[PDB]
Order: sequence, then structure tokens, then C-alpha cells
Amino acid sequence: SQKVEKTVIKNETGTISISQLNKNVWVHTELGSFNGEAVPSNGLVLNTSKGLVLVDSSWDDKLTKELIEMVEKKFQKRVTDVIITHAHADRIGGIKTLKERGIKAHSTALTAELAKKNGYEEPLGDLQTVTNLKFGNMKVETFYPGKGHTEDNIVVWLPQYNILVGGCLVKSTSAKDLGNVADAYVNEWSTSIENVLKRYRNINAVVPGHGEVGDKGLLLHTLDLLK
Ligand SMILES: [Zn+2]
Ligand SMILES: [Zn+2]
Repeated sequence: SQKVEKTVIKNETGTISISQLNKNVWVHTELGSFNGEAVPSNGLVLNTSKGLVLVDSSWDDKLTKELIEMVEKKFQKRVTDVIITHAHADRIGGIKTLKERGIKAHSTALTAELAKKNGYEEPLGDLQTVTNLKFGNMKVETFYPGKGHTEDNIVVWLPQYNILVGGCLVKSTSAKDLGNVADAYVNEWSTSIENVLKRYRNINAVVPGHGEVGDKGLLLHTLDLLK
């Protein structure tokens, strides 16, 4: 009888929020913790018929669980697939839970090479620079403009909605710099972004590594700080 009239999906705690980009895709944002502060990591939920999908897992298995025990009933679809942009706590951080239940972490051969270097699991890694994926009525093509946020940092592209997932590689409007370039290549970063605005210019919406979806303006944003 009693119900609210909202679109997004924010749990009682308010840590995990999923905004519906349209009617077949959402943006799951898992809030972590920077030791006293909050670290909201946006994402992308694909509403397919073959199974639910989320771009980049949660910070830690502790968070991922709360994200899988909420979307599995809210979306009416069980998660069994996840796209990995690179090797980071905001990507495969919760892979431990994705490779325990039955979630295939699609990634590039390299993504499954540097992942263990940090102590993470081993994803599919059966991807490449430019490839086409199919998750049942859900087409997802990747892209490797070069080195930037990581050694295999890539950007998920969706030709079904012209949506792009710049990820950490592409800073958000609410950013002042890249921050932490130890595991990244600022020498190729500016070179990778320029490729996402020269080749994959056509974008209806871009989702950075943190914050929310926007536009191509996020691409030039990275170079505006990593310059
Ligand atoms: Zn990252
Ligand atoms: Zn990040």
C-alpha cells in the first residue's frame, strides 16, 4: 500500500545509489571510505535478459555483497557478469565475491596480468583493445586509447545508447586533478584521453570513475589537470 515515487535505487543506508540512465541501464555508485571521508565510485548497470551486469565491482567484498543482495531483487536479475576497466580497488577490489558466486569478470589479457601483481583475482582477460561483447540483448564494445590511469586502462563503450564509461581514466566535473599516478602513466594519459575525444567523440553520456554521468566534457577535463 505504502510506496514511494522515485527512479534511482538508494538503500536505507544511502551508500549504494543506482540512477536509471534510461530504461535499460543504470549507474551503481558504491560509497567506500578514504579513512574518515567518503569515496563514491560510480558505475554502470546493464539490464539484460541473460543476467545482470555491473561495470567495475565494489571497493571491497563487504560492499559488493550489499550491492548484489539489493540489485538481484530490485532489477529482478542476478549478477553474473562484470566489465573491468583496469586493476584497481574500485574495479576488481571486490572480485573475490564475483569469482565466488558466479560472476564472470570480463577484461583484457593484460588486466588479468597486473591484477595479481597487487594481489587480486584473475578475471577473464579474454578481451582486447577494440572488441565487441554481447550480454543477451546488450552489446558492449571496449576501447584501448592507450596508457593512462593504469597499464591496461580502457573505456567501455555502448553503441546501444551511445553511452561511454571513461572510468577513473576520465576525471569527473567534481575533480581538481588525477591524484595518485604511481600505478598510472601521466606520460600516456593525455595521449589516451585525446583518443577518446578524437575517435569516440560521439557520446550521449560519459561516466567517470567517480561522481555521475555527464558528457565528452569529462575527457578534456583530465587533460585540463594532467596537462
Ligand atoms: Zn582506477
Ligand atoms: Zn577510482
